[PDB]
Amino acid sequence: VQLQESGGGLVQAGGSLRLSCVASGRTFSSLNIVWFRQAPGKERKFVAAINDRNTAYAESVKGRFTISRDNAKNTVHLQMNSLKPEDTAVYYCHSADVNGGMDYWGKGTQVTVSSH
Amino acid sequence: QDVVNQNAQALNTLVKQLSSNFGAISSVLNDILSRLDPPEAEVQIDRLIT
Amino acid sequence: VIRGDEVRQIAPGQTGKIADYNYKLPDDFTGCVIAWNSNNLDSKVGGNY
Repeated sequence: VQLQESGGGLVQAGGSLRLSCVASGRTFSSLNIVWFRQAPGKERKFVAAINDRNTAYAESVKGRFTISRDNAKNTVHLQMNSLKPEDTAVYYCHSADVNGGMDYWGKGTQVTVSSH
Repeated sequence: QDVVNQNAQALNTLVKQLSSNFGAISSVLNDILSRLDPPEAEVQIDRLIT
Repeated sequence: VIRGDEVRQIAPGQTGKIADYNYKLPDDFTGCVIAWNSNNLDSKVGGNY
């Protein structure tokens, strides 16, 4: 019925984060996830999507991530590796069902990363 | 000979009527279909059909 | 919801990006197409992308 996105804490460059998009639903395995990226005040963009059989990343996160599925929980999760200070964005996650087109858009999580 | 020529001329006119536009942009069915999109190529198709 | 420049384009038999890629309509469509402005109720100052 809805999606909530929680996480996106304060970490260091090169660290690992664990962001989960738990969905209020009962067939979210069919509702494949898409991750979207928005810069702090600049134009939006996508990140990744585990559309069941295979995956698809973006140019900024090409292969650097380990996208994961939680089909037994109907939840999605993204693994963040080789994080950079230039990826300071607000990641999203969305899924649209096959039947009766509809959106379960979330809220967003900060991707603030320090540089030194 | 008049009967034979009348029949031959009738069929010749019938075949030659296939080269007429009849108000359509083209007299060729394929040229009509391949130069216009299907939704409004139907007007030209109907002109040729009539 | 679509871009404001294709409300006239979603008509049946009309070609264009949003119609031929998202909501292509049949040639024999019988029905009413209704739309109204929603800039105030949908647009976001930060960008409703």
